[PDB]
Amino acid sequence: MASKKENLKSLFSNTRTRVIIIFTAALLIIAVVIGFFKIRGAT
Amino acid sequence: MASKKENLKSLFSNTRTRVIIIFTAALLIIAVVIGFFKIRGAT
Amino acid sequence: AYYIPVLPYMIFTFGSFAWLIAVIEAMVAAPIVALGVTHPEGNEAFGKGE
Amino acid sequence: AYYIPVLPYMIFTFGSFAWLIAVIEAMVAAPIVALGVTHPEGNEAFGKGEFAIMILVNVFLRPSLMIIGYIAAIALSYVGVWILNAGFDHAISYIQGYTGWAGVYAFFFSILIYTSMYLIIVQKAFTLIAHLPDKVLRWIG
Amino acid sequence: LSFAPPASDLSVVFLGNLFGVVDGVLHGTGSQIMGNMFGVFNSAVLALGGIIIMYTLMVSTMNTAHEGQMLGQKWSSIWIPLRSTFGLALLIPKASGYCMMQVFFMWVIVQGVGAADKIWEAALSYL
Amino acid sequence: LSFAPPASDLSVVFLGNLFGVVDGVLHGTGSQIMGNMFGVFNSAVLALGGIIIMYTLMVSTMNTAHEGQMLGQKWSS
Repeated sequence: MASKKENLKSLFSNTRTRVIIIFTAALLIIAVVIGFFKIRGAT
Repeated sequence: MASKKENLKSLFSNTRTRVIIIFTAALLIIAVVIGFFKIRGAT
Repeated sequence: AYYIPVLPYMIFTFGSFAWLIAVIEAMVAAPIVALGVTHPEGNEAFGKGE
Repeated sequence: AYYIPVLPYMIFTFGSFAWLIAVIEAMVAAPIVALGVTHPEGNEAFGKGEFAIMILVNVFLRPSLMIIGYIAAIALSYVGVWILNAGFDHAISYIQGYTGWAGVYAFFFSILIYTSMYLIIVQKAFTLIAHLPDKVLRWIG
Repeated sequence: LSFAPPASDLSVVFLGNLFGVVDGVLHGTGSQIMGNMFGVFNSAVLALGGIIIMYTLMVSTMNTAHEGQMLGQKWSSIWIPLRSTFGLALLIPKASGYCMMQVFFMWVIVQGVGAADKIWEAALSYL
Repeated sequence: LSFAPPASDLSVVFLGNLFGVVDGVLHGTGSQIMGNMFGVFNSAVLALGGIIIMYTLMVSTMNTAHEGQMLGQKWSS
């Protein structure tokens, strides 16, 4: 019927929600990556 | 509405509520037993 | 003849240093509020910008 | 020559003591929070989670922000004495009738102000060491 | 990412000099009155907390009896067992006299110490 | 007239003397310890805030999974 897994599949099935979520995740990961590079360079 | 004793009896009679309640009471009694043992041993 | 002519100078310097501490505090605060852009909480379009 | 070179050490040691007292306070608070975990109130995984998060972030950000204030006040002391040097010579000019003894003691008084300002000046910047953290906690919550 | 503070730092040295031994976060040994004092405090607060959960159980069942609904509505009955067992586990003092979340808080303390060490190290390296 | 403090003012002189150089608003350099200072602070706050955004992200997804809507309600798409 309806559960958390079905909700996750429904959110990932929609193309527009999927692409915006993936883009925001990409920005987040590149943010943490540049932060890691800066911190490593500091030390 | 019915008396509180009827509601208490109905809550106890349900098997799954009964098992969670007895299990949690067991955890509580074990916790207080451990606390009592520690405060007696430390002194 | 001595304390009165110079006291306002002291008070103004201490006030301007309160201002300097405040601007340093705001400079330290800026990253937090710029970080608050992500959260859409509230009716405001700035997130947590009060 | 004596109080100024050591005053940062005094203020930083007292700030670190405040930090240590905060560590003791949070260490004492931790069993209260884990007791709050076992509340039958609601279904949240934190219970009274405002306390836990607030105290945790406080003690976590206290040392970094103390270092923040330390370096900030190190930078502030020089700009402060430079403010003082820029302002003093003209602020005292008309005070320097002012003949004879009045001229002599005047010099005294101006000196009695100069270092006096100095003694306040850096000190205020160093209260900035204890000013950043708590006020920062007012921002997050 | 994350950082353990350098070995030679005096902050964690004095931290463990005060608190004695904390399992898995520090290896130094000091005045151990702290450890067993906090352990006995944990046991006492555990006993009073058990009394308090018993009282909260009475008031919760009294409130639910006012509704007359089965399974209760003020609490989700599937979360209660895991919540209770996790909270009880986090209040169990070990042989050293500390609970799990005391170790958690000490870990947060040393992590903040390491972050401050990063900031100070960057400042001094620039200097 | 436009808000433009004069050239000879020492307010901005000491401000830039303290904060080093900020691109486009101040000209001149001083003790640039504040520079790397704010840079490393920005990096650390960026990393911690990123962790916070992922945390609140799974909170929002768990909240919207209970309701059944898309990307929550307060959070838009």
